[PDB]
Amino acid sequence: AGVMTGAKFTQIQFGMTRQQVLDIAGAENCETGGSFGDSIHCRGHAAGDYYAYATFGFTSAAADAKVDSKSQEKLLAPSAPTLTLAKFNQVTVGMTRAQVLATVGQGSCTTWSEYYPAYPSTAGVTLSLSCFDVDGYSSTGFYRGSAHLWFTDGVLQGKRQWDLV
Amino acid sequence: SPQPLEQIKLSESQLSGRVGMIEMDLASGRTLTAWRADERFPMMSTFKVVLCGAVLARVDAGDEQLERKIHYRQQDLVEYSPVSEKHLADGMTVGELCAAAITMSDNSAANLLLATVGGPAGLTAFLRQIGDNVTRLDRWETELNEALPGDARDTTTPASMAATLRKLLTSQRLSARSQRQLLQWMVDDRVAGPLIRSVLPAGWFIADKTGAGERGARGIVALLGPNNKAERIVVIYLRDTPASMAERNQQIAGIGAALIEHWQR
Repeated sequence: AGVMTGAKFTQIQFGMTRQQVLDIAGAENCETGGSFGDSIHCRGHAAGDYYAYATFGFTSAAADAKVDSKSQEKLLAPSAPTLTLAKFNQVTVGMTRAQVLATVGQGSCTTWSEYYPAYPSTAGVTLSLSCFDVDGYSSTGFYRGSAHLWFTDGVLQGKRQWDLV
Repeated sequence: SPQPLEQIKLSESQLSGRVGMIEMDLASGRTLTAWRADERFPMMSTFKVVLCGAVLARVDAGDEQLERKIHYRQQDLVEYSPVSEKHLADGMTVGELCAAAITMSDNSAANLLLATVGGPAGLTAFLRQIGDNVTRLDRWETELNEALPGDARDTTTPASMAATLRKLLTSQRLSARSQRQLLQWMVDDRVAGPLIRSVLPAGWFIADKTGAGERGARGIVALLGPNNKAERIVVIYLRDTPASMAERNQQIAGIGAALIEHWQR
């Protein structure tokens, strides 16, 4: 079974029911209600002063509601991180996702959150990426050089960085 | 088994690190045991108890409401923000933000709250106002966790933190209602399992807040006591060690276990 993992995160899909999510994640790893409202929040291994985790949001509180949002921290590692301060400074609001990735490096980013507020329509889709310099990613501690890049409808709306170069 | 200071010397030798500890009687404020209690240590997330103390002081003064809804933005989100990320689309109340900051160490929640008290400088001004001339916050989340050696930014001393916790939770500086709320958030801490809670005997009270940083930094501030009543404040900080998280946790829990074993010795 195990705790929440990157593999489980990838297997969980938009359009799934709460039961499908629980069956994949392992219900012993997950919680709902309280701080998390009608979302399902699932813990991975301890990291920093919290845990690696995923949070899955649903179209409503109904039993047949479907996953319309997927978020995670420290479950997914970047495939080839090459972000720098210079590259980050070249990123501009208004860029498409493809333009941003060409600027920061195609393997520099992971998906922090992705939400379809009009599911099953893609209208208003919001996407948040976490992007990393070469030794920036950490699954168990604190990042050493990262950026947050966020999009609506595939167009960059803002950017923020910590400790680049 | 070992006496508290014996255990701390063992832990420093084993970790190649530096421990700071104070145990203080809650009623009298007397220091019962201390180690490196005048050296500075990074506070990490332990500062969030002081932060919500400052927030509650504003509530008491009628300048803030726990029910006030804060609507925030993607720009506000930082590393380790499970609750605030979930609520991005709808916002969170001030009280919900304090609950997340304290019980889950939510970092964006802490930044949002910091803005309401005038930022790190504003929180440091609050500390000076309550008579703490040592503790200082200089940076926001997440840089405050860097724990660079010799860096005074975002540090406290075990003695100053214990005294400040005593002031917030038991003096006339916060209302009874606010003191109960601050303590309740600490009782409800969800991320402190591996530390003092792992060695706390049945029937004891605990309310705590933990912290983790870079470069081995780890810490806990706690109120605990037998017969399900708070009796003492315990502060334990660790800095400057290459040891793994498991080891850091085990050593803090061991120092806690020595304090508990030698509670009346």
